[PDB]
Amino acid sequence: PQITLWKRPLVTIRIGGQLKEALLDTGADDTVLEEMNLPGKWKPKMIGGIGGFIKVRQYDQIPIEICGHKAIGTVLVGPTPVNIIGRNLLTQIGCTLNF
Amino acid sequence: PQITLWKRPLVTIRIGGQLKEALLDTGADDTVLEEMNLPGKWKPKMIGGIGGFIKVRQYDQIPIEICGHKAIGTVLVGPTPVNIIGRNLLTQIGCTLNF
Ligand SMILES: CC(C)CN(C[C@@H](O)[C@H](Cc1ccccc1)NC(=O)c1cccc(O)c1)S(=O)(=O)c1ccc(-c2ccno2)s1
Repeated sequence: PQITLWKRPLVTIRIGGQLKEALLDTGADDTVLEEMNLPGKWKPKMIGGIGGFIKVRQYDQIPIEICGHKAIGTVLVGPTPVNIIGRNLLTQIGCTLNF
Repeated sequence: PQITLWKRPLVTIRIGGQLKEALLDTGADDTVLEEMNLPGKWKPKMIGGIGGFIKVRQYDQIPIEICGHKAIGTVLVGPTPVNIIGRNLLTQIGCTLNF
């Protein structure tokens, strides 16, 4: 599909039994999801953007479905105001910028 | 061009006769540049990112050439971690997400 940018590029994602709306975000190196209690090992991390840093939990090899496309990779979980699909998963679903 | 996302989508912009590197950022509503001088009137604004809120200077109707494509619009200047081109100008240059 082609997504124009007149509005926020929000799409439906699935992570286990949770469907959420997430931003397709070319400015994000990694995927950052709102607080959720995912199973498995994780590592603490700090990520920075406008306003400073937040503390997140890094989970690896988490499967996520994005508009029916399969992805699997690192997901950072923490107190972000919006679910963010970053480049680590955008590449896996075939996402490019075009102009 | 078509830009893939295995690397950060950094491009050269021209603003006020200056060349800068900026990140094409579909998760940003606004275009936010690091501290710089721009002429004309501006007004104080606050914007929010992943880490909280910051104060910026809002300049309207500023020309920027983004990878050879002309835009004229609102540019915010303040303590962003990196120069970011947001949707307000991505739309002007006809940028879409595709997968
Ligand atoms: C700043 C950028 C370099 C990294 N961030 C991604 C941005 O697209 C961000 C997304 C956003 C939207 C709405 C609320 C909060 C955030 N947008 C914005 O900050 C934003 C949103 C709306 C208006 C505005 O003027 C700015 S980011 O959110 O700070 C970020 C995401 C992943 C990061 C990472 C670092 C290491 N591994 O992964 S850093």
